[PDB]
Amino acid sequence: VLSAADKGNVKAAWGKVGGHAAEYGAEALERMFLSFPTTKTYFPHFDLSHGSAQVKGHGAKVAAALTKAVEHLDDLPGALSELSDLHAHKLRVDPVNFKLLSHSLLVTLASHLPSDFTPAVHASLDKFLANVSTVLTSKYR
Amino acid sequence: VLSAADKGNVKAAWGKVGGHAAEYGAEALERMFLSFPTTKTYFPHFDLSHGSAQVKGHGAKVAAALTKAVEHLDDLPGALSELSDLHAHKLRVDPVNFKLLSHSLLVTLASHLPSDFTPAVHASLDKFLANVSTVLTSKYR
Amino acid sequence: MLTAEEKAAVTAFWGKVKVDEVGGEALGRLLVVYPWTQRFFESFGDLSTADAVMNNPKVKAHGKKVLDSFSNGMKHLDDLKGTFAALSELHCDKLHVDPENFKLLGNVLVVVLARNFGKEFTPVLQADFQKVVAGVANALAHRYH
Amino acid sequence: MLTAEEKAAVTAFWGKVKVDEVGGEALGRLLVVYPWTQRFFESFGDLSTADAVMNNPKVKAHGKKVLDSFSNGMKHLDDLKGTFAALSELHCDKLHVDPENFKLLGNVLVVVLARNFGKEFTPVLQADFQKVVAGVANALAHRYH
Ligand code: HEM
Ligand code: HEM
Ligand code: HEM
Ligand code: HEM
Repeated sequence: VLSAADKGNVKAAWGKVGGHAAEYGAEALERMFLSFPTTKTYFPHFDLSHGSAQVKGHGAKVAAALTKAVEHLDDLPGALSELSDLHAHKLRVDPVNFKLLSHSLLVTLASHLPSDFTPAVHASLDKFLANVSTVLTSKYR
Repeated sequence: VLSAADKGNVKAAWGKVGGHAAEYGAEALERMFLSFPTTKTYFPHFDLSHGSAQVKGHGAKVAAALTKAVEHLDDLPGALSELSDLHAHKLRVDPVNFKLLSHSLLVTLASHLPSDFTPAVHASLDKFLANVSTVLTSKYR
Repeated sequence: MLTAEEKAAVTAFWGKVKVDEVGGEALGRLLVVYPWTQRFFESFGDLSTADAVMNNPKVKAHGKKVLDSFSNGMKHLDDLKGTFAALSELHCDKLHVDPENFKLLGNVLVVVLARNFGKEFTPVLQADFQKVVAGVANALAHRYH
Repeated sequence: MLTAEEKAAVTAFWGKVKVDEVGGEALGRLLVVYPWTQRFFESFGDLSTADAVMNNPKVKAHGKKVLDSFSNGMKHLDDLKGTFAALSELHCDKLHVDPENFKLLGNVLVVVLARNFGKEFTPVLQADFQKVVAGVANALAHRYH
């Protein structure tokens, strides 16, 4: 559960992300696939080569969803309903993979925003991604 | 996140528990201490010998907080705010220990309610306990 | 592992288990309680409701093979690693099962033994079985760690 | 562990690392991001705020020893199990730290490296370091599993 401070922290960080959300989305996926190659098994139809345009388009979609989540921190289950349907009912993604992606995203954000990525922002973003991951892996409709 | 089916399963199951909640609370803690003896280091001031009155008394309080929880499934963070303060701010309990007690409780319920402890009820209860655990391990005020 | 005391206790308890039934129930409960585990069995057919999973004939058949694998483990408690070496390779190299899932199945099995045996599944025996299933889970996870 | 080209890239990156700064930072963020970890360091003084934790002199000094320990690991990548055996027993038998926490600190360290090096901590480099920290985590977990 996010504090008021957590939600303020998440917004402030995503505000610093700004127009680069798509790029960071792409890089987080790239790092996930490279560091944790068993994740690539959910993407057998993807071109997963280095710099693949397909990964970049998918990273943009992943970042737009998170941008959506940040505007609805008080009702993630309502905002993410359709994505839970996809990741929990259809794809049946093991939760461990959400931890791998969440970590890849913290790595990406920390590398690009060294002055904003304070320890408290890091703490808040980790809780936020865990919360998102819980929604996306839960069957609740 | 719980579905409406999960919530009816949780309330129906804990209704079946009824006046045995205290007893089952104590037996969950006993099974936890016995099976996972590192959890005992959270309670160095207790007498933890077999059938300790202190453990039985502590089991009743744990069961009573779950009863409260069952009555507030749509707002666990509000309902359990004081217990979160104790478990996340004061005691600093590692989340692993919540998984151990949650499991001990499932083992306890399964053995006393073999007919009511169906795969569906088992699933809902597990979700419910995971959500309680998340509340009690999160610092959110 | 266990003392000779704990081995005989666990052995004698295990003799009461209806190996088939318990296997089916445990595998079924894993798929119902931790539903992402269904992805590994998507060839098994209908897994859309709890009833469908439990009554799925392939789940029941496979649950029996899982439990027979455990009963063999019960005979080799001092060398769980070697006993499970081929299954460790299979679940890692071909199946890509995350090892956290081994612990979940071991716990679900424990819950199933409790359900089926009630008070006979004593706190003491449950504790010793937690050692067995953590042992089997560690042996299956050998080819990553 | 790693190919010879990998150890080479990893060693050469590691020579860039300010162990004082990075170890203080990593231990600090462990206690801030995963606040229950503070329980194990309760004698260290005030850890009630993020600034308190990161300014805490004992946290800095201990984080530096953690990284020296890791630096030592970096020299023995084919024998992390033996290298970390004594620490494995210490964290298990004396400190009772759940082994999940070993992976969390390893990940926090990777995040700190990225924060401190930006572009230079490339995805290929980070992937190799993931293999290192997972190997250290597993070595430290050996006296349970
Ligand atoms: C932060 C958590 C995640 C978020 C926000 C997220 C978001 C998304 C979005 C927005 C889509 C596109 C849906 C569409 O096309 O409209 C998608 C699809 C998908 N996601 Fe995720 N995702 C997350 C985690 C994961 C993880 C951990 C995996 C597995 C490793 C995964 C596997 C997939 C797959 C396989 C697809 C379908 C891709 C395709 O066929 O086009 N997702 N996700
Ligand atoms: C669903 C999970 C849990 C619930 C509902 C729960 C509930 C409670 C309750 C109601 C109290 C007493 C509050 C009072 O003083 O009146 C308490 C205290 C406490 N709990 Fe928990 N708890 C849970 C998990 C855990 C776990 C996993 C541990 C550690 C292994 C733990 C350790 C403690 C300790 C050390 C106390 C203080 C005992 C004392 O001196 O009185 N709790 N908890
Ligand atoms: C104690 C833990 C486990 C044991 C003892 C076990 C045992 C076995 C055995 C004996 C087989 C038969 C392989 C053969 O005859 O070729 C098998 C196959 C398999 N296992 Fe497990 N398993 C365990 C955990 C898991 C878990 C947790 C998962 C996934 C969540 C899993 C997924 C699979 C799959 C997908 C197969 C092949 C099924 C098929 O024929 O399509 N296993 N396992
Ligand atoms: C990458 C994993 C880790 C490494 C390499 C590591 C390394 C070390 C080292 C070198 C020491 C000093 C040993 C000595 O000189 O006697 C130590 C002590 C200690 N470690 Fe760790 N550690 C790790 C993970 C953790 C985690 C995750 C925790 C707790 C969450 C932890 C808790 C402690 C504590 C409480 C001490 C004693 C500190 C004191 O004197 O107060 N360690 N560790």
